[PDB]
Amino acid sequence: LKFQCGQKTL
Amino acid sequence: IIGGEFTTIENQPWFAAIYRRHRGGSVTYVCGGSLMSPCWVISATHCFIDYPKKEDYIVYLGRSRLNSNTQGEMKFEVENLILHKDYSADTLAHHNDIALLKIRSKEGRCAQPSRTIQTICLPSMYNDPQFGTSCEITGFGKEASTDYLYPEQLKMTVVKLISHRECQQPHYYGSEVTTKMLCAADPQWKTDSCQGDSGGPLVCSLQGRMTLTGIVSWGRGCALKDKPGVYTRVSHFLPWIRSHTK
Ligand SMILES: C[C@H]1CCCC[C@@H]1Oc1cccc(-c2cc3cc(C(=N)N)c(F)cc3[nH]2)c1O
Repeated sequence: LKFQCGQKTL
Repeated sequence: IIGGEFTTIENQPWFAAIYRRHRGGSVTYVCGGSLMSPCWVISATHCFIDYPKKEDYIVYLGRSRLNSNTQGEMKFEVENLILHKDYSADTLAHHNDIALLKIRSKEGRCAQPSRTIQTICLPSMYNDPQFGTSCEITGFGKEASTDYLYPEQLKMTVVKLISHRECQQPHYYGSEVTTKMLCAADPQWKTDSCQGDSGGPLVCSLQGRMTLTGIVSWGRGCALKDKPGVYTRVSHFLPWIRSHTK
């Protein structure tokens, strides 16, 4: 969606 | 990376791969970097110092392999290449080894967020993890100091931050390591960063966020006993970063 620094998504 | 595991960019979605074009047709890897905001990547000045011609570098985001493509990757041109004024290298250390690259795609846009492209957080002013913290480094650098090629698959590994007192011991790096640097090593001197990982990130969790604590800068050999890897201390360069990323 939008940038959220430090968040990975698996 | 010496040791470590092979990974995919979904595990380091802020990692940027920088390459250089040559008149002749080849494109060779130069160094890694990290995405701080949609249009800026931070790396190390020593990676560009000898060839500061921005039109010749390409930056790719969302890349899991070095010379083959990954689906979802983005390619950028370097709109601005800001090297540090006061950058100095001596017989080992590189001082003020940080650089910024403003990226632009051929259509004129900056990065877009995906499951493979995310930004990493900046620490707060002079705020660092305590020594002992385990941080991870990632990159396409050498797997053995004697190799002359870089791996095709992205690697990662975990190292621990060590104190300045330990790093500045005479039989480590003495005074070559300053306050604007951080040292990180593996307790058993088994895994580490090496040539090619240069410019890439040292990520630790700070106050609940994954923060860019260091930038791979220098080290004697790779995975050598009592020879940690030295990283630029990002928390101490925040004013400089701000100055250009406003
Ligand atoms: C990656 C190259 C291509 C661009 C211009 C030189 C750049 O510089 C380098 C050239 C030769 C060696 C390195 C290098 C080794 C090396 C080793 C370590 C370590 N943890 N032991 C490190 F942290 C950074 C390092 N960087 C390095 O960063």
